[PDB]
Amino acid sequence: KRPEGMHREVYALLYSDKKKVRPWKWMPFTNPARKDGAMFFHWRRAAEEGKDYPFARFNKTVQVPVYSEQEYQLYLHDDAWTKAETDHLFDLSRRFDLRFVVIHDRYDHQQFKKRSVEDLKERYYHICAKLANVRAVPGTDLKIPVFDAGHERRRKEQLERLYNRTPEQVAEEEYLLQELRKIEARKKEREKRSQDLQKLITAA
Amino acid sequence: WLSADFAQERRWKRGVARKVVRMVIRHHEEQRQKEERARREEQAKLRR
Amino acid sequence: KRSRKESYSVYVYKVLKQVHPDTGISSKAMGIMNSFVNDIFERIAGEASRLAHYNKRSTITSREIQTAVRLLLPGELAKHAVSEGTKAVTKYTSSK
Amino acid sequence: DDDIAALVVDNGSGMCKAGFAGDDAPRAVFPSIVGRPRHSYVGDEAQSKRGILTLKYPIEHGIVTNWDDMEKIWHHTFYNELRVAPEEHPVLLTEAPLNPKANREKMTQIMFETFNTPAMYVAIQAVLSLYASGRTTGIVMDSGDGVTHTVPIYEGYALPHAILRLDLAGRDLTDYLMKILTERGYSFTTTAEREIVRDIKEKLCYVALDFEQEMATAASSSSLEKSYELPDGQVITIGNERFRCPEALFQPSFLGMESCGIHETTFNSIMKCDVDIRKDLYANTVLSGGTTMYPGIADRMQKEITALAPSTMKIKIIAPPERKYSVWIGGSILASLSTFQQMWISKQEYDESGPSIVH
Amino acid sequence: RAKAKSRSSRAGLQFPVGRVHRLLRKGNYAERVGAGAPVYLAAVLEYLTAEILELAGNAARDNKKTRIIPRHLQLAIRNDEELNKLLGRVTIAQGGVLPNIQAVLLPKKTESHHKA
Amino acid sequence: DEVGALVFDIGSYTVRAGYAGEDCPKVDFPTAIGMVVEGPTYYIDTNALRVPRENMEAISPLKNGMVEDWDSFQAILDHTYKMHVKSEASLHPVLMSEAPWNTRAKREKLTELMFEHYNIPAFFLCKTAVLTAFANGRSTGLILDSGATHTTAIPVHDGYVLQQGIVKSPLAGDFITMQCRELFQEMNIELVPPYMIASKEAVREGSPANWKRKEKLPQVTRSWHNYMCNCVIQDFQASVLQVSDSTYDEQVAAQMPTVHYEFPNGYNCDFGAERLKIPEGLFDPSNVKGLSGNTMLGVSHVVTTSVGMCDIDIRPGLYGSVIVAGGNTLIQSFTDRLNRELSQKTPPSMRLKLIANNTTVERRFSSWIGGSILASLGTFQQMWISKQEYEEGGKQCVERKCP
Ligand SMILES: Nc1ncnc2c1ncn2[C@@H]1O[C@H](COP(=O)(O)OP(=O)(O)OP(=O)(O)O)[C@@H](O)[C@H]1O
Ligand SMILES: Nc1ncnc2c1ncn2[C@@H]1O[C@H](COP(=O)(O)OP(=O)(O)OP(=O)(O)O)[C@@H](O)[C@H]1O
Repeated sequence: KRPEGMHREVYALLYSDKKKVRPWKWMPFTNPARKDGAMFFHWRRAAEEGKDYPFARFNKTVQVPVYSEQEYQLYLHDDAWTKAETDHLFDLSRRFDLRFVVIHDRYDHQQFKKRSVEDLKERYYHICAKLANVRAVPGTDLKIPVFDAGHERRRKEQLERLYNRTPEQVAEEEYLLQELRKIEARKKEREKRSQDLQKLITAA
Repeated sequence: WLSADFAQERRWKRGVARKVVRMVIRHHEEQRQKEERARREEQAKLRR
Repeated sequence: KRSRKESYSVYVYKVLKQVHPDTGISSKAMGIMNSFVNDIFERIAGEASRLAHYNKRSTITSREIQTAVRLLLPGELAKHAVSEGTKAVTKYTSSK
Repeated sequence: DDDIAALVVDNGSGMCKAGFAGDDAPRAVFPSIVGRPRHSYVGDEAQSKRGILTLKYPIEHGIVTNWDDMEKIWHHTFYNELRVAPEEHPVLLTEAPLNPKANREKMTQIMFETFNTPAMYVAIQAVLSLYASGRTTGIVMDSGDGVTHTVPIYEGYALPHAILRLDLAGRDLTDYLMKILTERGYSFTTTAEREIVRDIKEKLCYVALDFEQEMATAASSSSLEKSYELPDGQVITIGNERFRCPEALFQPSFLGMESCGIHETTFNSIMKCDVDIRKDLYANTVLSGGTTMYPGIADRMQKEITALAPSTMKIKIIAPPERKYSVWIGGSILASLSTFQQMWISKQEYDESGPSIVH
Repeated sequence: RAKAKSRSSRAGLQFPVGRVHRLLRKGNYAERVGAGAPVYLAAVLEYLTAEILELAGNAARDNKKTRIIPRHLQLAIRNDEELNKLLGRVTIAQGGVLPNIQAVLLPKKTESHHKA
Repeated sequence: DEVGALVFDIGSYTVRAGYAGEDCPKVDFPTAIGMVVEGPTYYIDTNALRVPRENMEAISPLKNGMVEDWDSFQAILDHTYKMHVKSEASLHPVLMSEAPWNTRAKREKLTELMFEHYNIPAFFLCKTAVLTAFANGRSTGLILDSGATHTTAIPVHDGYVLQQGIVKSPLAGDFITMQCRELFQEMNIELVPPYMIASKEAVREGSPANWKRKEKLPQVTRSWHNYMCNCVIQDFQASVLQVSDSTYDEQVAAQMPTVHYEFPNGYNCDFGAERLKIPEGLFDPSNVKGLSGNTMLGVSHVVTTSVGMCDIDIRPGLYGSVIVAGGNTLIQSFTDRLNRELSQKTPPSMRLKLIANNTTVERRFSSWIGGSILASLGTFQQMWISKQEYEEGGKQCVERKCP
């Protein structure tokens, strides 16, 4: 007699073709990423009461250099910049992860004269390059690729000119766009073809 | 990571709420359909 | 106003990546693979339809497809497909 | 199949609606109190010894603590539910109007730990009460003992931004009654007799329909002295309390603690909801809680919401005739449900995540 | 409602069981297709595709290439004993037949020193 | 990562308080709490404020999105802590939102006020724009918040606000309320709040309201009466007002279907082009009576100005992430008009993109949801202002841990 006893489809296919004891508890914990020893709380398991906080690894601070007063007075002296004017830049860099698009806004324009983004970045990179050049053993990337602030300035200016284009530099600019191809084709197809046809007529 | 999770979780929570509401509506409708089917079961018992 | 056309490029690239993580596939190779998929689809479907029709049956069932796979695939190739299909059906009816 | 095994609980501060789920009524209840020596009991024993024990309410207007008081409440509920866990026990517990994190996380953790339940769940009383009837949205009054919920539960979700509450549901109303008495006839002056006091409202709970009639109920001077009888047999001919403190619920100023009346409270609650959703809020107003039996509350709510609500929207009342335990009825309808099995929390997801689950 | 689960995920297949059953039900292959027919068909298609893709990737790695091309597919189909039997009638675009080695020319004849 | 905390979103219109990790705030009540000088008594519950009694002069503890009454601020905080929260502040860290233009003096006074009075374990003061960007799935982008007091476009770059790019306009909920007041006064509509109505009878459209005044009236102030009237006006706004798809055209405005609305006193009438001429002032304040002045910047103008004052290197990203939030943004067709105006103004190169969050919860509670997901991150645990940090570094610690 047919054994079956299982699902119809599977059966036909096969034959027709022969206590928990882990309590969660409210636990305090100290985050190694902090220096003040602030004690926080977390919903942890009982098997790991006391283990280090795992997210502490996500605390890699930016590499903003630190230098002494003597080093500054000796090498980083600048007629246009004073210590009160320079230390604030590095403070903002250390505080905002060394991004100059936010540091410029944070610049205290009350006590300090107005500075652009490009000149602030240039001063920072120049200070870094000087600190490196006055260092030999620590290998602080002696050959830093300091950007050209003037090229950066003119780039910021030309693209800003390309920004505001409402009246005719965005709509009528289609004319100059078509001209970009016309002049690259009409000028050639006229003058070079004139030369070619003159040579042909000479041969003819 | 957490914002995508929160958005998906809000959507899934609203979906589950819709599910449970439709399910209780189905429970009531099926209770009445079960009264009707008890009448039909009286008929089917006559038939048997 | 779009005229979208379908293809198996989505399940073949997935299969390729699950069996060959580092090796890709070109567009024309993908089209050839899709053509092979469609051809085997047609062959198996026609074989199952004809097999069901021989037994005066109006429904193509998993058993018909299983015997069609036994018939079409040659030598030591059918057995593997039949086993895969059976293990997928058993794992499908088990509600996993 | 948690359906056939379902368990439900609704403790609050009024009455512990607990026991095995599957039927359309609570298997057994107790007044949800615990007592200890003055210089341990729970349930009916605590209610019997209220005159000699140090009674405390493990539920305080929604706040709950489960280490001894609510743990003893649950240990007594063990008598209402089935016996030792492995028999039958999918457990959903009593959540407050809005205390989601603090209540849910700790309650779930400690209940799982104590009762070792392979199954459990948590949800707010509002949705489980709305499930008693089943419709798009509800503005359930849920006037129980310690809370008067205004929950606008649209599509089964308790919108917290629009959630409001009032505090004149239980012990406040009974105290206002006890102090209105002894100004008009007999009374008592201690919590040991507040039960026999509320036993006056458990039989005579006709409402005055103030602000539309406002004088005729008492001016009739006839067919209003039902003369509730005390254990001795006194016939003092219960008077204006026949019309006083049904309205204190709707007029908190009448008691002294002032706030939006229940009718206008719920009105504002739905006003805080979306403008496109509030349509079905008027036409699907539900009433829940023991304090809502009060046969006259239906017409009072109709009249007041009509006075406040626009004319274009009609006030459709669907208050169940047995709204006494509307919470328990819908909660069991939800729990006792075959297709609801896939939404319970078990050992697996507990161990993988813990009580820090979505809640 | 409950979170909808596809039929390809239940069985554990990558190819579309849904689209397979779709092509079948309105493909006139039968009157009322069974619930298991499409699952089995998709499983067999997936297995065959996985095998041919394995062979094509092996051929590509042997040829030191990353993108599979008709060359690799043809080589794989004609090298395997059973796939060639299954695809004997088939021809592939931009494909080729198995080649021969030219090393045989060297030790028979080459250019002599005459005016080299 | 997730610790029992309380995210406070103290908006000028409503304050939202709840636990970190939730999808919605635990409580949401109007910020214009009523006050009675009895110390002074404050009511922080909708059922305890909109009540026919208790003069409750509206003190509005904050104004212009900044704290202006520290005593009323303490009172509202206390009430929020023991009315719906019902928990000791010392057991829950506090993440509170702040207006970008909030001064440092305030920031520090608020910080110290939450350590010597409430003794909270940790503190953090994040800007509303940062939280909004955090919630909508963007670290860089422009935050357009059209609140009750002001409509502001706050450019956020890398999770930090660019102050120089902040643009504010007084065309906000207050302006809409004023315009609705003017419209009602022009149409001979008596704005009768609910608390003054005893009963009413249905009347025909446009006919005088047939309502009875309560005899035992409350002793309300002009402030509380105006507050009730403003609540009614805001209901009218949410029910009727609709932004014009294109620039307001009177001829096209007279071809739109009317919207029916019944005031609390029973007066009901259909509104035609008057409901679409009010919301036009937000985008085009030129055609506004009594607003004679062109310095006022519309929503699209505010956005374009805020993006123009920023470095061009980030303007593409700003246009690619323009998050719209606020209560006023819930007005019908507001998003479409804004997107159309921005597409017409935004240069072609700049890919304009408007995040598709438009739900009431998603819009009004964006600032709170941001902090809710920000305080639930394990990475945020290292940024808290701990009690020790405040005790050692003082009140000025707010400027370093949460600039
Ligand atoms: N037979 C009855 N008739 C009229 N009123 C009753 C009757 N029985 C109880 N009540 C009233 O109902 C109240 C009981 O409140 P209930 O048990 O519904 O509170 P709860 O909703 O469970 O608690 P919470 O408010 O915390 O949710 C009592 O205060 C009592 O006055
Ligand atoms: N449903 C609605 N439809 C249309 N407009 C509405 C609606 N609800 C509220 N508003 C308007 O939105 C305004 C409230 O703005 P909102 O509270 O969102 O700002 P906010 O988040 O408090 O701003 P801030 O955080 O800067 O204080 C009110 O003045 C009201 O006119």
